[PDB]
Amino acid sequence: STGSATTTPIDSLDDAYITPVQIGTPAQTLNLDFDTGSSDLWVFSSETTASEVDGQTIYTPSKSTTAKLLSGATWSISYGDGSSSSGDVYTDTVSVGGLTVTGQAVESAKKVSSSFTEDSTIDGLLGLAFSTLNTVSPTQQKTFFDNAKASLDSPVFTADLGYHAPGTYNFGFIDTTAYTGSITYTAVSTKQGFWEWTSTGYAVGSGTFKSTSIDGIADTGTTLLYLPATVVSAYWAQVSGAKSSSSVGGYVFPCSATLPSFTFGVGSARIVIPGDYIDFGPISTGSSSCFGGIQSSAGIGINIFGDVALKAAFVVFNGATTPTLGFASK
Repeated sequence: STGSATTTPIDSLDDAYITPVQIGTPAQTLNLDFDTGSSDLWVFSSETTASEVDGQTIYTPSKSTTAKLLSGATWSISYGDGSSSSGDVYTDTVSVGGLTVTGQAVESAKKVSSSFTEDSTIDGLLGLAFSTLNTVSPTQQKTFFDNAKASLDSPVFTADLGYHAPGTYNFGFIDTTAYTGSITYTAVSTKQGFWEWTSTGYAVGSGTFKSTSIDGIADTGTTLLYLPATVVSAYWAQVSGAKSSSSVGGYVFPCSATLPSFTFGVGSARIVIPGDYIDFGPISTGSSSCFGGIQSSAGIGINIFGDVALKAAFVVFNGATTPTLGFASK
């Protein structure tokens, strides 16, 4: 089997991407944030505290003839941005782009933090990291990809995120028309539960490539590119007027600037992020100070290849017995 679904930016900045997902019988379609940095599929639901729902579409398990309460199971998750959610668990039929999994754990939110309530475009998350990170207790549950893997033509999914445009998540096949050149594969460590890999270095603009190992995660659920402070300083030093602002929470730059590109290494290959991808617009409406798309990881504990980086490539999440990542230009 295979699946193929279009993923669409939630706003004009590509702050996140939503992908339609069919849950239950008859289908209830929710727009979920596919997140290769976490491992829970959770949804706004008929059980979510009413004051914490503001425009989202909700899953109502009582209207699904295939929903079954997973007795005793609870979940609770906190994300790197400080947001959180928690609730109980059903199993139900879940389909993505024509690919169907029966008995998928669907985590029903009883509580969500303010940032989820405030984002009416995201109806939940669909985690695609390794199932060892799933938060369901007392019986940990498998991700949608883990459950579908055995049925897929090939044990892979791909992320092809667009810049200011829709893109695609494919399951079970590699669309050879979706990228240019060849795909370069690189080793993955699953020891932290992430799609964790080591980039071979970077360049700023037309500058020379610096060979240096940068361990980080491929995370479709993080908007920006978070790298060591040395790398980020070298980037922003090439932008007149750019500075790190403690009051804003990162590097800002004059909105009048033209940003240089940023290149990262995948083995001997190179992925180029155009400068425009690094512009996240005014810090507040009408401001001439703009927020940068490359930020320091120094306060995180891990480097994060988020959407800013991933949308410059066609990315293969290879879930073979020994997982690997593949990157191609496009």
